[PDB]
Amino acid sequence: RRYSVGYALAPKKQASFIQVSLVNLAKERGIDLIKIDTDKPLIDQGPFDCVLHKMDGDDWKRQLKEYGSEFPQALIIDSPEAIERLHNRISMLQAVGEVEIDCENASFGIPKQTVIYDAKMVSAINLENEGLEFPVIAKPLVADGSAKSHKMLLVFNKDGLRKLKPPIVLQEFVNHGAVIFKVYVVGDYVKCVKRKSLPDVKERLESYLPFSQVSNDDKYYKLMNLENAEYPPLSFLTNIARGLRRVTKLHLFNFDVIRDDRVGNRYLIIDINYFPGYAKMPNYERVLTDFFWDVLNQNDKS
Ligand SMILES: Nc1ncnc2c1ncn2[C@@H]1O[C@H](COP(=O)(O)OP(=O)(O)O)[C@@H](O)[C@H]1O
Ligand SMILES: [Mg+2]
Ligand SMILES: [Mg+2]
Ligand SMILES: [Mg+2]
Repeated sequence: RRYSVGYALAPKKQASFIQVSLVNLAKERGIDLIKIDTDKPLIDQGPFDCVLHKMDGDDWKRQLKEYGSEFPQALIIDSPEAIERLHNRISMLQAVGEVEIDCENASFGIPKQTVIYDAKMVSAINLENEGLEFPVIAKPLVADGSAKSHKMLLVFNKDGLRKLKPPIVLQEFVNHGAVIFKVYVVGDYVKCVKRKSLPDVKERLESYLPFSQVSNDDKYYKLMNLENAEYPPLSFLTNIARGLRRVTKLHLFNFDVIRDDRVGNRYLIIDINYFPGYAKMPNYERVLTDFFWDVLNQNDKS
């Protein structure tokens, strides 16, 4: 009894994750959540049973390695190399190809994509020999959480390629009924929620369309409902989530799923993010508290 969890998170992540309910509920289960001062060497604090973190930069990486060398039995959530795979959008999706699950009901994968590094490479673009076709979507290569990294481009024809801002991933746009399925994972716990997405390109006035996250009224529109969109099968979502947990080596992540409406039963993972916002997930205090108990009780048992 009485495990300690040191946490190193940005101030806005502390405000949303470290709530009173979470602190107090973990404390009665015996989990002591302790704030890491990142302005002081990690190795000079604690020691902690577990280090939970979401910090950028090589020096934090240096400090984790330093810390884990002196306390090789402390659990690190999560491994910095595992987190780091999610920072380049090519390497981000590589784990999907390693997930092996029995599910002949439906297939899964990632959309076709190619990388455009600079201006010269835009000029050399040939979608055809890559098996790409227009409707493509250009995504910044680096997923660093900056505003820039979310600024995206829909390209409808040859012109509009001129609006690419490399380094970019060039990815086929998949008609998916205008709804993403965001799957949240905490260890073996799996929750899914629908969210609005881009409309289908009905195979207009522009050869490109930039869009982001912030993408008023007075212009008439009826907001489409997502009720009638079918969820992917529950068994498939949770088996893929737990396969991904095992391949990425990440305990806390979400991934975005779209259904490829061209086929019926093909699902594509288009995004995987480390340690997303959990504070409005129902019951998140008990789910996160039980997760810490489970992983600390597993690790303490070894
Ligand atoms: N291959 C694709 N086909 C169709 N829509 C896509 C595709 N990739 C991304 N999108 C749309 O763009 C949005 C952002 O893409 P995503 O890869 O999730 O970026 P971010 O990391 O900024 O969330 C998605 O929520 C989805 O609506
Ligand atoms: Mg400090
Ligand atoms: Mg996303
Ligand atoms: Mg993302």
